[PDB]
Amino acid sequence: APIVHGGGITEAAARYGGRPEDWLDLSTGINPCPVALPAVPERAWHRLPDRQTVDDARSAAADYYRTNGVLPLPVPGTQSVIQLLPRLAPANRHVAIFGPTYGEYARVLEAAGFAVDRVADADALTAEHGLVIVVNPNNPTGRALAPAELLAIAARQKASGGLLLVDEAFGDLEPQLSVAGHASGQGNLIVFRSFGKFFGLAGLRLGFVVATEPVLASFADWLGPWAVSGPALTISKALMQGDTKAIAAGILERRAGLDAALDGAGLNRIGGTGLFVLVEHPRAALLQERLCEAHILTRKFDYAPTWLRVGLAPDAAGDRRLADALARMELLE
Amino acid sequence: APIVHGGGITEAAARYGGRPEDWLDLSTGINPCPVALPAVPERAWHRLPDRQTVDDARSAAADYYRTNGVLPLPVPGTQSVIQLLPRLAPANRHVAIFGPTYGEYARVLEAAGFAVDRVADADALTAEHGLVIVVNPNNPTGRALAPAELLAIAARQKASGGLLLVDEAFGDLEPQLSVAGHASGQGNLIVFRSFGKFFGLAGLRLGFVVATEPVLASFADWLGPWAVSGPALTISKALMQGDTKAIAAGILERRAGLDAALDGAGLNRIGGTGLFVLVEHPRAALLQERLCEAHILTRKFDYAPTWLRVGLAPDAAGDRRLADALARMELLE
Ligand SMILES: Cc1ncc(COP(=O)(O)O)c(CNC[C@@H](C)OP(=O)(O)O)c1O
Ligand SMILES: Cc1ncc(COP(=O)(O)O)c(CNC[C@@H](C)OP(=O)(O)O)c1O
Ligand SMILES: [Cl-]
Ligand SMILES: [Cl-]
Ligand SMILES: [Cl-]
Ligand SMILES: [Cl-]
Ligand SMILES: [Cl-]
Ligand SMILES: [Cl-]
Ligand code: NA
Repeated sequence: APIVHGGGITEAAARYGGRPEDWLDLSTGINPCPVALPAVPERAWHRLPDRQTVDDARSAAADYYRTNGVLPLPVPGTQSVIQLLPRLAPANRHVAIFGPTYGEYARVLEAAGFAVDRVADADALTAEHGLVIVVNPNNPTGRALAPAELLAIAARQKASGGLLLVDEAFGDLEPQLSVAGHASGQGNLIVFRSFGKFFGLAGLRLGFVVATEPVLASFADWLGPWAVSGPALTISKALMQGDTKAIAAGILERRAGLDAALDGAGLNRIGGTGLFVLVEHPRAALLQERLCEAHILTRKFDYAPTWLRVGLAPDAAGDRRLADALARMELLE
Repeated sequence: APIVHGGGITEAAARYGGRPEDWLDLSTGINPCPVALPAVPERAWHRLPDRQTVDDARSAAADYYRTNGVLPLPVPGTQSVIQLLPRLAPANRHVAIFGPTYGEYARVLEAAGFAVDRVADADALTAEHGLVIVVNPNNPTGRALAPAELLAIAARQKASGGLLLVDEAFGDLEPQLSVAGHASGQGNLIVFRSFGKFFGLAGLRLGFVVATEPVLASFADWLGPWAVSGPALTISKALMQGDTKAIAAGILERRAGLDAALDGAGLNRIGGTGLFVLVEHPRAALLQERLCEAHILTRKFDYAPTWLRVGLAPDAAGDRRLADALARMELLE
């Protein structure tokens, strides 16, 4: 069975009742206040995506991610290039994953016959690891390695022909943590960027890969022609060239609202990012179920029974709705 | 180097001059008159695509393709599941492709180490062929096998555990040719459907797979979560439930316009579908180049130097623009 990711409002409503639009979905890390849609000309809807449409999105992404001249490859969601890591990871070597983290990396790689080593820090890394994977900042804990630590990991693995993959899906709010500007100088470094979370348009399937040209050419060939939609490439070019400072500011305001609601309910926050909070509670799974009975979806983890990941609400009313559900919740037994 | 597919207006304009919007693109088989966009609610843009959004598109596609109860799997363009045929095609067996045809099948499968046999009819098919691929009606010749011939091919290959793939990307105009209703009864039959060509929204990346549940479950796992965008699934549900009779009627009117322009220019039409024409001319490659100098893009083929595939123009003015370019063209030497 596939991983039960956040966002499962359809399945939650079927089990707990209510209309999907009446649920408060706090089970993802998506910006709850989507940016206004830019114009998408009819040409972008009608035609197979043109090289010019691709190139403009790549140029905007290079400026936006500060890639020091590397033109990022647009991909139809970073999930699509996660599915392709078996073709890149050095054959007959282990993969080390800084965890616990987003589950698709281990799922995809183990399904392809790779041996996956769960690690918590760099001192566990060896020459047996053909690929090292860091989600930075981490999903779901928010742990952030400094760029210098990431580059030291890369340099150490490079000696044995190992690669370092840094998934910066949740890194837009802290661009000073990014190593997306180091692809050419490091040589063995790959960076995934995700478009949906920060901009709040996760209905679009769009990410970007920053890497050396031989690696980008490989991903491009594996994905095949017309991999990313015309509308997605049009929208990302416009939004990345707009005022992203105001996007970050709005997110931090909603994060302050979530902090106040969770702290005021007596919950213990142990980590997170601008876009979600990790709560630790001895009955986290029962909290998740009781919140579902209030038609509020949050994210629980089968590997961490005391963990609850709570995303941002869209406004102060939603903050208050969360707080009231916690305050009026029935016995946790 | 990747195949030079039709649609390369960016590259054509850079070589031959002109602004891309001033070119007449007759190098694809896309409906030149895109349907009006249905409403796409903000929810569909904002959220990761929900199971309910997927299921509604699958139900609409089952009705639209007349799949006899099979719910088609939405995929982000049929190119995405072509890239995945190596995982489905029986290992250590040959693949037979009815050709000459769309080039990505042989490109993908040979890159994966499969032996590909080009065939022209069923009498060349043997038990050595683990997979047989028919594009029906064919791109670029328009050749159409009858459903009974396709099912006879399927039944014959089934005896040796062989599969039959029918790509009906260009089949919407002739639904009576489709075998999309035979997945359950045939058992070894897979059908690809493409959304962009008939509806004229090729900026969206959307197709559908009709097959038995074990095969659909395999494709779904290989593609991973959230493979198809929210907007694409919203738009296809609405358009498939609308008046598609009027879409077909408009296409045939533009096809009549193209026929008149090509016949009146003295060109020999040797095949096609409602959405494109195959012309045979002893200097086809030079015709393509001269049309480019008039900023009209058509499709030539490196394997067939006397073939020229011409797509529909958007209106009668474009028909006349094509005719005038042929009439005023300089020496073909
Ligand atoms: C770290 C990370 N990397 C990549 C992706 C893929 O995003 P995209 O394909 O849109 O670029 C996700 C999505 N994570 C989505 C989230 C709902 O899943 P969980 O509840 O399992 O954490 C992610 O969390
Ligand atoms: C027969 C066939 N099957 C599948 C596809 C893929 O379409 P989609 O991914 O949108 O479902 C195409 C696209 N063919 C597009 C065309 C421009 O390519 P050529 O000039 O090489 O024929 C096709 O012609
Ligand atoms: Cl109810
Ligand atoms: Cl998320
Ligand atoms: Cl830069
Ligand atoms: Cl010019
Ligand atoms: Cl086409
Ligand atoms: Cl039916
Ligand atoms: Na889209």
